[PDB]
Amino acid sequence: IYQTSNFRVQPTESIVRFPNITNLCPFGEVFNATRFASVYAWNRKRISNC
Amino acid sequence: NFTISVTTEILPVSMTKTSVDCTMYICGDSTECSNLLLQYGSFCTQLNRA
Ligand SMILES: *[C@@H]1O[C@H](CO)[C@@H](O[C@@H]2O[C@H](CO)[C@@H](O)[C@H](O)[C@H]2NC(C)=O)[C@H](O)[C@H]1NC(C)=O
Ligand SMILES: *[C@@H]1O[C@H](CO)[C@@H](O)[C@H](O)[C@H]1NC(C)=O
Repeated sequence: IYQTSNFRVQPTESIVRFPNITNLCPFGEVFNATRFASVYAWNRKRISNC
Repeated sequence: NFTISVTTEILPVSMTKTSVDCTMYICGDSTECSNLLLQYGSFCTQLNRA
């Protein structure tokens, strides 16, 4: 008796599960805006649920 | 006068016939990991033989 490999069952399909929302995150104002505060006092942009 | 005293004597004779497979353990059933593991060489054949 020899042991060569393992009985491996390949997956059938590719389930994908992402939250069902379609709100675009505002990256445009973050990347480029009229004024950016300097290093001594920099801002926090909390991107949430988009 | 004499006495007869039964004495128990325990002796291990064998242990569990374990077995380890690389691609199941070394790789979390992935493909690139399999490529790298086959790149390393024939350690797995030695392990299985042992
Ligand atoms: C040898 O030893 C045995 C065990 O101690 C003796 O058998 C006992 O004898 C006494 C009386 O002589 C009894 O009251 C016990 O019930 C016996 N025990 C058993 C388990 O049989 C035996 O008599 C001794 N022999 C001699 C020649 O002294
Ligand atoms: C940043 O530039 C993009 C490029 O067109 C623009 O769509 C976006 O409105 C700009 N963001 C601003 C002006 O805050």
